[PDB]
Amino acid sequence: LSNERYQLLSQWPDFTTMYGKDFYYRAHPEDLKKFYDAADEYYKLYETVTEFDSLSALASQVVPNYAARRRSTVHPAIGSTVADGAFTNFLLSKQ
Amino acid sequence: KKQATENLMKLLQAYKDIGDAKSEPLLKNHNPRTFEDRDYPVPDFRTQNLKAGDVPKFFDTVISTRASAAIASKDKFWAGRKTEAEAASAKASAAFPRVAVPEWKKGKTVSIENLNTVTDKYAAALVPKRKLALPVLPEGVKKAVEDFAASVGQAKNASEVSELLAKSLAEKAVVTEGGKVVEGFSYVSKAVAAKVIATRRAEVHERLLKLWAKRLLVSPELAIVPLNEFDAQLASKFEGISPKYQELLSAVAQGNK
Amino acid sequence: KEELKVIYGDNVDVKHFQASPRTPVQQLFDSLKNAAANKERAAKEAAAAASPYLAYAVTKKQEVQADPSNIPFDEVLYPQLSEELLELELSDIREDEIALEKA
Repeated sequence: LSNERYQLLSQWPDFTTMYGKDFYYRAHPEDLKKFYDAADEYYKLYETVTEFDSLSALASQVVPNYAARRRSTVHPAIGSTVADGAFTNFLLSKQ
Repeated sequence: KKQATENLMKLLQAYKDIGDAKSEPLLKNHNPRTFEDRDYPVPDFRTQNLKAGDVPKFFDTVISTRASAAIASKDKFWAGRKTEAEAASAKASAAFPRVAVPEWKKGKTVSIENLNTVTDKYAAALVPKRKLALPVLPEGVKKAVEDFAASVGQAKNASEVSELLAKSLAEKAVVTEGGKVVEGFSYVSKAVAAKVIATRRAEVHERLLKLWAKRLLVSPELAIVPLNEFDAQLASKFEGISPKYQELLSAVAQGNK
Repeated sequence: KEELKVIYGDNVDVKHFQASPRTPVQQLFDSLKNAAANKERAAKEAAAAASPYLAYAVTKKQEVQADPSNIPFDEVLYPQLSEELLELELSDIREDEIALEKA
């Protein structure tokens, strides 16, 4: 999933081609501070999508809630479609 | 955010296009001196009923009004420039190069031969788009001229005979734009331009020294009212001028006896 | 001070370079008088870089930074800007010279 987000930071326009002083001084002083904030934002997004040593601890936030649903008192592989299909056998037979 | 950055990059292209169609200077519209009105009717302090200490506070609010009205006239320029470029930002090209990131496929790995050609794209934008071809003397030619001086026997001064060959190319170093030499490009450096400023400061400071030389040869008692405490004395009428220095100036003017 | 601390030491004497800045030839000869300790610092850092990505990155950056032709000269890059940054101080002086011609 991090690869699908890294692929859209791959398609980010090269803002460093507009760092020259012929773009600094032709531009509105507030549209240049927005441009320098949008360049500081890409480095925030890119330095956290390449923090791949953080994915191994995000996987441990998914494991314990999944593993408790598998500790079912009925069966590990039980679900609603089977347990509804086995209520049809239980209800539509005699008592 | 990618669309906001493409909108900002298209806006800063629209600012650069309609400021290079109008051929305007770069620092002109960011300088709020250029939006200042020098032909303003300049209010006279002798018609405003000021008391003794009131004249410098009158001068400050005539200045800071006229400075605020030049800043607020610069803001009205840029707010009208913004809507001119935002109109052309809506009709723009949007063909920008992308940020060089290393290519990473879905389940694959990243080769170091692609991490390195990405790093080559970062260090190929560290070179300037137009640069001085400042020549280093290689050791292949700095020894072929050092020992040629050492075969004649100038091996003791063999250090200085190389440096003049280095500096003679360094001084007439030409600029190159894209590897090719743009020819007929004269630049004024930052050590030349700071020598134009330092001589122009010295030829206006000697007019200030010559101004006060005449005023203190004729009227040497003027050196007892300090320059910062001078317009703290004024008023609108001459009889309202603060008498802190009036009776002292009249007696220093009468001479040393 | 910080720009010239890497060359002239810590007692840089920033008054001399504020008044008279160094010419493009003296920026060159201050590049070349530290380049042997710059190419050897990069080789000692690329040897002890954490990975062969970073080892190439500290030599490719130094291969660009040690070349004196890559020093960005604002007067060479933007010629109309450095003339207009000159006429900010030449116009500040000219306003002091009109005040003395009126006096």
